[PDB]
Amino acid sequence: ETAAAKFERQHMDSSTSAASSSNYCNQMMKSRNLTKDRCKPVNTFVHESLADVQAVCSQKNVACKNGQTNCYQSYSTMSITDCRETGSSKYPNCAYKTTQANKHIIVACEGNPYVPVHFDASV
Ligand SMILES: *CC(=O)NCCNc1cccc2c(S(=O)(=O)O)cccc12
Ligand SMILES: [Cl-]
Ligand SMILES: [Cl-]
Ligand SMILES: [Cl-]
Repeated sequence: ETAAAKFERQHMDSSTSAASSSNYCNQMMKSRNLTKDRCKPVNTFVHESLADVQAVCSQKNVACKNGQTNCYQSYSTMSITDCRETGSSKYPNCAYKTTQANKHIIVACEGNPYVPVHFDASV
């Protein structure tokens, strides 16, 4: 999988404007194949058009939590859903807590074309 495609598969959900129910994370973590060989412990889905997320690579340049300087913060807030494993959860019965919010996203960009390859954080 290319870096751009992996980002898309793990973080884009443009078909809904916001986390539906408390079971959104259980459904999405499984359908995007993030529960396949293990339970991905934390994952954030973004509910905006791909174009709008790709446009962040030309917005505010900031440092990544890792120290690199190819991170960018979205000027505006975006609809996101944080998916986190609950203290109970254990493979292969992955269980997730769903938290819907509107925050600025931070992503790492790379390549040509220059697009998002990593979800750094939200604020
Ligand atoms: C959620 C997501 O953004 N997936 C892409 C795969 N994970 C990933 C890609 C690139 C970097 C990276 C880092 S790093 O610290 O910059 O090296 C850490 C965890 C996951 C990724
Ligand atoms: Cl690609
Ligand atoms: Cl897949
Ligand atoms: Cl994430």
